[PDB]
Amino acid sequence: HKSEIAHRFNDLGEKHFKGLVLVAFSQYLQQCPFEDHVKLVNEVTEFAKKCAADESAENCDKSLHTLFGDKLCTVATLRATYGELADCCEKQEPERNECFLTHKDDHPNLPKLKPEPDAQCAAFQEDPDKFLGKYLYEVARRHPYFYGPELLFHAEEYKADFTECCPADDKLACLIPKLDALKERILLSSAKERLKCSSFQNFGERAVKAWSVARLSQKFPKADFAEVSKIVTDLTKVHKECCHGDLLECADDRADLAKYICEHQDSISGKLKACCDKPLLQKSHCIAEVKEDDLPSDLPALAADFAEDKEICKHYKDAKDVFLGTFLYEYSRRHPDYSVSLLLRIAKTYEATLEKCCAEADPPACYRTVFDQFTPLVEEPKSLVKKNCDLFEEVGEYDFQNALIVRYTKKAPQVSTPTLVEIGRTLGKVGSRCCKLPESERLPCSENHLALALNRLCVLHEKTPVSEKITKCCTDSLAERRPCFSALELDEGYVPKEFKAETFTFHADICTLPEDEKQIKKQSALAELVKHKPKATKEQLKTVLGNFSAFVAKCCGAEDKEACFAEEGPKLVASSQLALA
Ligand SMILES: C[C@@H]1C[C@H]2[C@@H]3CCC4=CC(=O)C=C[C@]4(C)[C@@]3(F)[C@@H](O)C[C@]2(C)[C@@]1(O)C(=O)CO
Ligand SMILES: CCCCCCCCCCCCCC(=O)O
Repeated sequence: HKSEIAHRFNDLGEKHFKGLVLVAFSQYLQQCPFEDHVKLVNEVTEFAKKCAADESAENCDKSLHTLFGDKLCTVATLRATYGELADCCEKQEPERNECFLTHKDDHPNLPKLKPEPDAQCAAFQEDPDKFLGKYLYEVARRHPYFYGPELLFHAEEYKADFTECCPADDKLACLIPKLDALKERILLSSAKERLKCSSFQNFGERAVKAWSVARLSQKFPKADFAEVSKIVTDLTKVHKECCHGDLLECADDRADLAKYICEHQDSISGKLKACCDKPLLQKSHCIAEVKEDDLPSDLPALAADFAEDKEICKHYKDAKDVFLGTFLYEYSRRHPDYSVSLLLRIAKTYEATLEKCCAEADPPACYRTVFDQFTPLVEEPKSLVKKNCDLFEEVGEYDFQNALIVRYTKKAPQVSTPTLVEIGRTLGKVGSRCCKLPESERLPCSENHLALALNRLCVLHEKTPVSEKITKCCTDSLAERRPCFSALELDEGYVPKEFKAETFTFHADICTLPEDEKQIKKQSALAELVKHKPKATKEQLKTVLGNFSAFVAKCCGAEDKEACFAEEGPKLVASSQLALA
């Protein structure tokens, strides 16, 4: 109470306290060296130990924001590396942290970590605390809004992988599959949390509560409304704190919520038992990623209370938010086969009916057939997910990505090529993950992951706005975000980008790139072909990229690579224009 840092240190323990502060500094200061950050963590850990022993000691009565924010401004390489970030230090709290958070880089362009099993299993023994410590540093700086306590968990997933594989003869065959899967889990985790932080920023905590009521109601249909409301309230406060960089307060409140859920597990979900017999980080993660519980047999029809009841306006008038919260809980728990956006869309439609009906002469007659408005809202995304999986299953991942790059480049040609390539590549991998699932699990998978990919586009677009359409879709409404983007079409009055030959000129440098980086260069060229020829068919673009593809493979196989590229390049560049007419 007297000393907050004393409280956090005592509650969290040294390793996790240090760990979260290393992650904290790594997110705020993303280009600072590892060894520099290690000292800053030690200097804070040092001071926290003094306060826990004697809370009356100087500076111990200050808030963690102040104490952390003060330590950030004493960084010697602050003005040199980060520039404008040093201007924030002149401002006072709470405006100083708000200033720091804006200067977090969502796209830091950092070296793509190669999994080198010979180098790392050896480095795991050379300096182990440096190893697991550096892993936290590297993930944190590439993902400045990554869920702090969730990153500590991934570091222990990292630890366990090396201790299991390094002993074995073939270190590569064991480690690579395990590490490859972890990179996929980290990108998804980063994406999930960024949408929580984005929702706070753009739509406030009411939007974050609504989303969570829907998701946890699906996860815990056995749980009553007062439990879901309690868990949502506590969990919203947790994500608010983490998203504002208060990782220590975030981590402590998260541990309290883990304890609560597990002390009341029988009346929340039968699927939590395994989770609650685990250490804090394993327990917390297991709760967050818990599979949905079996549906209760004893639930009545919704219409009885939400269409038929004659005192619905009375319920609505006195307690607007609570009664809508009640509707979302009841609709969500029955429909785990629905996306969270679809549930929030339905709930927004219900509110809209009551605002208009309780004003009219005969309200009961008005909101009698409110459930008829939902059937078309359900069918639209069902139709979209079918067409995309039908396309994916036919043409496979790479060609599905290319089809989506063309789709989104036409929707927004003003958006930077790297941004368009990223969402096309992301949404293609969603095809791989989601389409191989049963129909009931497929819609939520696709549309939930789509929301994460659209948020990424909105985050990158917010930093550097180019389109008013994209701004409107990104800022209007979170529930209506997917519909808004789905509706986007090629601007009739779009001025084609003028032809630059250098943009479509390849060299021998491409041959030495890893396959992923090789595809990005070709997929970057595809986006540019669309920007130059926006009225070209997807089938014309598929063919021209196939020629570029064949041209690269040929010259990268040639005895004289640079000689091949010099001769063949301009010929293909010239014919490609005529082909896209
Ligand atoms: C869970 C409840 C119910 C929520 C509402 C459910 C219906 C709805 C759907 C939307 O697409 C946008 C806003 C609303 C209309 C809503 F999401 C927000 O207003 C926030 C809300 C009241 C809530 O989140 C609270 O804040 C409760 O106090
Ligand atoms: C509106 C987005 C719907 C689908 C998102 C599913 C993936 C999980 C991300 C969690 C982010 C929650 C968003 C929020 O805080 O409102």
